[PDB]
Formats: sequence, C-alpha cells, structure tokens
Amino acid sequence: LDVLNKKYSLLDHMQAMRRYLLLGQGDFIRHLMDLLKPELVRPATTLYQHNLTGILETAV
Amino acid sequence: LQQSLELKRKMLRDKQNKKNSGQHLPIFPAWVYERPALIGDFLITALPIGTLPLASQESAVVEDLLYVLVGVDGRYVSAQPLAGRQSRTFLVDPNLDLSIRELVHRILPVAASYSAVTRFIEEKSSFEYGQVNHALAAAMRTLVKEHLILVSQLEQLHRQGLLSLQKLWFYIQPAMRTMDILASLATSVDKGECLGGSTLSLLHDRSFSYTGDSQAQELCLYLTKAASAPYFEVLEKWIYRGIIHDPYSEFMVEEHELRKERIQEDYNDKYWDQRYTIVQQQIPSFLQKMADKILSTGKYLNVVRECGHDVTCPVAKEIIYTLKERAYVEQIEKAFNYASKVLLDFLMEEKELVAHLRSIKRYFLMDQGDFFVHFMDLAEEELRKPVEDITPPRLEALLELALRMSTANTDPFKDDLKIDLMPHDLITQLELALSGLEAFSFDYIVKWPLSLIINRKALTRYQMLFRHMFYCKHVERQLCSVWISNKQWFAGAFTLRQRMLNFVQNIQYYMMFEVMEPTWHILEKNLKSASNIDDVLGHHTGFLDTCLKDCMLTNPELLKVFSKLMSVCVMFTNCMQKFTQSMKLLVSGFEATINKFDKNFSAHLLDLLARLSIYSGMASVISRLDFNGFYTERLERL
Amino acid sequence: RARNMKDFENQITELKKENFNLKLRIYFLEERMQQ
Amino acid sequence: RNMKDFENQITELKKENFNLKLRIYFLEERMQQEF
Repeated sequence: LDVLNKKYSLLDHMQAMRRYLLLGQGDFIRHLMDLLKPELVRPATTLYQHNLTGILETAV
Repeated sequence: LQQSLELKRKMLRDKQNKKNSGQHLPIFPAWVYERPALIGDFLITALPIGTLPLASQESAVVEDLLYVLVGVDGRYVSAQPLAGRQSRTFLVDPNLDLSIRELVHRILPVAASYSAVTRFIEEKSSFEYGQVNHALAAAMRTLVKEHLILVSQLEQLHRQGLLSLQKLWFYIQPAMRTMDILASLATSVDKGECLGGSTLSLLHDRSFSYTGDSQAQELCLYLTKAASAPYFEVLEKWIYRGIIHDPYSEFMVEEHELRKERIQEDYNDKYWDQRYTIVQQQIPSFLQKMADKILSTGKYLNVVRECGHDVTCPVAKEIIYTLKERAYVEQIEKAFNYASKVLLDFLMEEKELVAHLRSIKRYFLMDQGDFFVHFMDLAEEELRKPVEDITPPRLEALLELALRMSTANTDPFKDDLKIDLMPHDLITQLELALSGLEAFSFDYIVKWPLSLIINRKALTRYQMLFRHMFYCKHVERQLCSVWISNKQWFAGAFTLRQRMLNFVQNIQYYMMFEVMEPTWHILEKNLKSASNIDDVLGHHTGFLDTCLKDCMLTNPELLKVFSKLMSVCVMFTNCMQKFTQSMKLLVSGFEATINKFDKNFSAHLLDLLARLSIYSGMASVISRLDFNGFYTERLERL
Repeated sequence: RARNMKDFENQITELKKENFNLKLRIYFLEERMQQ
Repeated sequence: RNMKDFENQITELKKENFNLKLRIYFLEERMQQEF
C-alpha cells in the first residue's frame, strides 16, 4: 500500500480518473468542448488519434 | 571400470585444447590407476565341522564381516570379482545356516556402499576432472575414516566375546544410512558426467531433496559447503576482477582470443557476444537469476583493465555458500553495481563518449552547416569528375581547410574526420561513372575505449544518413543558383523554380527539426539517465534507428519516386543553367523543357503524395506543403 | 479484437525498424563471403 | 486504411521478419561452414 502510492501511484490516479474519465474536473472538459466543437460535428472519418491529440494539448 | 581409460583419454583433450597449451595440465603416473592396494575390496579355506556349533558360526560370520565391511575377504563370506557392473556382489558360504545367512545379506549392502565410494574417492582425485570433482572426493575421506574407526572398535569388542551379530545389526545403522547417502551420490556423478561446475547442481538438488531428513541433510550440506569452495574461488576472481584463472574450462564464463590483428576497431561484426560467453552446461543450477550480471560484471572490469589500468576490486569478501540465504545474491549485486558504474565513469569522465558524439553530430548530421558552405564550394569542381578520376590527398587537404575558417576549427577531435568513398551510391538499398556527389562520405577513427560504442555498425548508418542529407544540400544549392544566373527573365522558369525549391527546401526543413534535433535531445536525456553501458548502447542504437527510418529511408521501394524527384530536379537545374548560359552568354528548344518538366514534376510530386498516403508525426510531410496558396490541390484526392 | 490502436502504431514501427536492422546485416554479410 | 488491416499489417510484417531471418540462419552458419 506504500509503493502503490510512493513508487507507483494509485489514490492520486483515482483522483485523476474521477476528474477526467468521470468528467468531474469542471475546468478541462468545459473548454475542450469549445475548441473541439468543430471536430465534434465534422466527420473526418479516418482522422485517427495522431491528428486528434494536438487539440488536447491546446485545450490544456 | 575398464572404460576409465577412454573416459579419461577423451577428457584429456577436452581440457587441453581449450586450456591454452603453454604448460600441460599435470597427470598421475600409470601405477596410480594400476595398483589394487589403494582400493577397497582387495582382489586377485572355510573348514566347517559339519557346521555343528551354531554360536560358533555367528562369531565366525561376525569375524569375517569385520573384514568384509572394510573391503577384505573373509573365509566364509567373501566378495565377487564383478566390479564391472556399477555395484558389487558378495558370495556367502552356501553351507551357512539360514536365518544367519539372511541377517548377513541384510547388513552386507553397507559393504558394497563403502566399496563404491573408495573407488570414487580414489579415481576422481585425478587432474583431468576439474577442481570441483577433486574437492568433492576430498570431503568424503572423512567418512571413510569414521567407518574404519567404527569397524576397529567392534573387532576389539569381538575379541572380548561381548559382541553378537544382532548387536552388530544395531550398531551399524547410522553407517547404513550415511554410506548410502554417498554411494547414491557418487554414481550420479559417474553417469551424469558432471565433470565440471555442473556437479554443484547435483549436490544442490540432492541437498534440497533431503530438507525433510536432518541427520541426512547435514551430511549433504557438508559436501556442498566443501566441494563448492574451488568453484567460488574462481567466481570471486571473475566478479571482483576482470580476471579468469580457470586451469581447465569448468567455470560458467569462457573467453575467446577475438580482438587479434584481424579486427582492431571492430570492423562491422560481433564483438561482445564472442569475446566472453556463458557455457550453459556449466551453471550450477542456483545462479541463473544473475548469470547475466556475472558475465556483465567481469566483461566490464576486463575492459577497464585493458583501457583504464585499474584492477581494484569493490570489497572482495568471500561468496561463501549456504542454503536459502541471499548473501551471494547481494554480493554479486554490489559487484555488478560497482563494475557497471566504474566502466561508465571510465566511458563518461574522460575520452568522454558525449564529447565524441557532439563532434559527430556537427559533421554527419550536419548541424554545423557553416562547415559545408565552404567545404563543398571548395570541393565541388573536383567532385565533378567521375570515380577513379579523383585526387584523395587533394580532397583531404581541402578538408582541414574549410575546417580552418569554419567554426568547426574549435573541437579537440576534429582531426578524426577522414574523407572516404562509397561505391554502389544511393542505389545501395536492396554504370559507375556518375560520381562525386553520388560517391562521397566522411568517416571517423575509433580506439578500444570507444570502439565498443561508435564502430562500423553505427557509423555505416551515420554515413547513410549523411549521404541522403548531403545530396539534398547539393541539389538545393544548384537550384538557388538559377536565380542569380537569370537576373529575357522568363517567368515560367522562375515560378517553376519556386515550386521545385519549396519541395526540396521543405523536405530539408523536416528531417533535422522533426527527426534529428528532437530524437537527439531525447537521446541526450537517455544517455544522461542510463546507469550502465548496455543501456547506453541501446539508447544510441534506438536513436540511430529512429532517425534512419523516419527520413524516407527503409521504405520498401525507396519511396521510389523520391529518387526520381531528385533526378528531375538536378536535370532541370542542369538544363536551365545551360539554357540561360546559352540564351545571352534557343527558346523553341527550351519551352520543351519548361513544359515536360512542369509535367514530369507534377506527376512525380503527386505520385510522392499518393505513395506516402498509405502511412497517413509522419503526417507532418504535407503540413508545410498544404499550408497556403496550394498547388498540391491541383490533385483532386485519391 | 481489443487493440487500443496506440499499441498497434507502436508495434508496426518496431517490427519494421527491427526488420531493417536485420536487413542491413544481409547486404554486408553476403559480400563479406564473396567480394 | 481500415481496422480490418491493422491485424494483417502486423501479421505480414512479423512473418516478413520470419522470412528475413529464415535465410540468415543459413547465411551466418555459412560463415562457419566456409572454413
């Protein structure tokens, strides 16, 4: 239970999962879906993750 | 038995060819194997009174047993010649009364158990069998004494009349067990032919097997505590120093005489994995967890000996052996974490691997472009001649001249740059006259400290990377020349120049800002974070492969139309400079070139986009192309 | 079929780059036995 | 490009590596058998 949090991380990653994966971080998604609003409608059908990651970093 | 001749005679050569023959391994004279007076059960009247007094017959077979138990004839009981099979048989007198005869047969297996270990101790002393098999045969002598001592006192008792065959059957019982625990170990080394460090595996397994048995387990723990001492005595030398004193060849590591005059500077192939090699039969079955650490430790210290003089061990306390405990595991850890760090420091403090790498990047990866706007401007007119028409010392002196006015003239290892030539040209990847630009390369000399990093398997790729990069540098210079030589100032040639230029100048801008400088910074942090030279060699190799694969190269067909783009570009510049020389220093022959090259180039450039699109990062290639003002969108897509 | 797509694009690259790391040894090793 | 090819690019590239070492098994042991 120490090395899961002092070499690996667990309780901080649970906090991060509630933030992002469970949408609880009211800052990030609240403007991701502003910048990504064009891409949420636009069907760029094989614009895979490597073209979809740069929008993540500018949203941050 | 009589196979022992051949069995030693093959072993002789197995030791003696692998152990370099400046002095022979010793051997005992021919009497030591001949003479029966060393063995147990020495070798080439009864008188029964109608077998009348029964108490007498007991004393008689006790009396004889007290000889037979130490390997001597009786005169009722005896021993048979047939030591040719792996265990002895005893005659008993066929008139000896039943029940007595059965009790005799019940105790006799300790005699044969003794017999087989007298011969084991005798034979496996000999200098063929490596150091371990000796120290095993040595430790066992103690228990022959104890057996002999026992049998003495019982005969002394028998002379008083105070000992009976039923009492002998009681007193013998610890011997019955403790000889069989040994005889069943001897035959396992005979048949196993563990005639090297591998016999420790047989002892460690047998030791763990008796974990239930205490009174038998200590006898086995004694033997492995003893017989392992010679083996560990070598292992200490190998882990604490770059040193290998094996007088046969039985240790887990072995050495080969690899870096002889055939290869100074490692000339493309297979250094480390031949120089020192783990002999997989000869690991004692309780070291595998860090057998690679063992090999790596001594490899590293032996390089420090040869390059950096020190043979100073870290601690060099004894790797004593005991079951279950982890002292030797941690000692080999400490020795590894020492030896690795020391060789790293020797690679990284002076002659320092980084500084060498920094000079390489300025020349092959070309980040000191200052260098070449001289060098190739000097060397170009010499390089317009074909191959075998070139003066190499003239070229070498032109190097070491651009390298004078250039900022490059500040580096301590700049003198290691050599001009070499590749034949085969960029056609290399699976006529002779087109040369110069097609055939030129740099090279670096290396030295035994750094050759284990920067040898030909690396530098051949640094050349290939340089070759591709120097090529585009050349044609781009020819292309921009067509502006200054133009100053009728015909517009079609001028716009077609701009388009060809923004192709070749942008493949230029990619490779070094998208591949080289990024992956190089990543390399720099990787080397700075590496703990030993196996890690560093990996980081360097992976960096180099990354930079190679992402700069068009390693495409299954050279992304072939790229070679064509380069070819039409050069010929376009060649004809344009010839025409503009001619037109003022005809246009009907020229417009043909303008038309056919706008056509050919459009075809080859849109082919390039079509051929790359399979890979869809790598998508950056279109990003300075499809940026503004498109001519790529002359293609309605796919 | 449980590919995360990232572990495919980090795998085709590794297969090709070791493919050519092998391939380069073919070209030298054959001439070093015939040239 | 399609997801139904990702598995197949992996399949063909690793068997390409298999054929690419299938021969230099021979080409390396030839470099002992030469002598």
